[PDB]
Amino acid sequence: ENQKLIANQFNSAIGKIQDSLSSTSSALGKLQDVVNQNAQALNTLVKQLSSNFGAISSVLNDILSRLDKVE
Amino acid sequence: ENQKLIANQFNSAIGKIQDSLSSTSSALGKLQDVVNQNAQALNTLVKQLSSNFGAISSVLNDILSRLDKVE
Amino acid sequence: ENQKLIANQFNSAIGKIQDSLSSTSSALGKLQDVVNQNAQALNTLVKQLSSNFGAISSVLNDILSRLDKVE
Amino acid sequence: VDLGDISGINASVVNIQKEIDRLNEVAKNLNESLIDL
Amino acid sequence: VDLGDISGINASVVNIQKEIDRLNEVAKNLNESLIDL
Amino acid sequence: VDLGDISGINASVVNIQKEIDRLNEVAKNLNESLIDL
Repeated sequence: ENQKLIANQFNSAIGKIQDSLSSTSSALGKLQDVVNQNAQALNTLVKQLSSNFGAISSVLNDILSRLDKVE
Repeated sequence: ENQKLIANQFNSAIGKIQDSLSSTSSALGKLQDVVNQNAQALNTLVKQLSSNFGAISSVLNDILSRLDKVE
Repeated sequence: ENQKLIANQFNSAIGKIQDSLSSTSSALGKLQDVVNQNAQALNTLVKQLSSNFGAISSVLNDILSRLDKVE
Repeated sequence: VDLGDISGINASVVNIQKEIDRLNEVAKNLNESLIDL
Repeated sequence: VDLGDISGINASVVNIQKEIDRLNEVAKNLNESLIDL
Repeated sequence: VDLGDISGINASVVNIQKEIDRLNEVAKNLNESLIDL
């Protein structure tokens, strides 16, 4: 009787720990997906910002150049 | 006697696994809070950068326009 | 015999839960490292962007100033 | 001058609140699996 | 004018797929530790 | 021209080192809960 109680409680605990492990795996997978998406987003932003400040630098250089030509 | 040993060891293990599950829940909550804050931060930065490069584009357009008026 | 079965199954389950806890600790450590690196990256980007738009504001101000001097 | 458009750059959010709630629920329910001989 | 260079700013990626796979593997293998008297 | 101020945009950091340390501590202490008949 006590053995059946120990076995039932252990099976219940193993079921609950399986649920907890599945929940932890799902949470870690979602966090991985989101962190990787934000990493790709920051990298894309950094790249396109590099390009955009490059364009701004070029146009400001042309402005300053003809500018200088003016006076 | 062996049943009491099994029961005590199982209760100790369940207590330690409860501590581990609480620690995992706290860690996942903190990671969620921080990842969401950084997501909102990147989104705010992207929005205000869009506005700021819009302003820069407008002022460079006005500069190039009057510029062109000069010569 | 049933006690030895309960003990063996419990030892196996505790070993597997130890493996799962080590995996969760490793995953949380890696996620912490990556989230902190991306936080430092976003902060560095925000700082250097502040400096860069400061420079752009200064040069556009000088342009508009001499510009105004022109006409 | 037409600067590059960055308005599409977006960062997702994570919603693992269900899983954190399940973890705390299991950490609370494991007291119903303790052995009382 | 020489604007600041930001090309070095990079964001790492995380690869915890091994650990998620191990967690699911253990959640599946724990059925081999159930007690059948 | 007054460009928008972005200096307030800040990204928090996470400090779950206590929880990772507790997880490893429990993974080490669970050897004290093994059954030795």
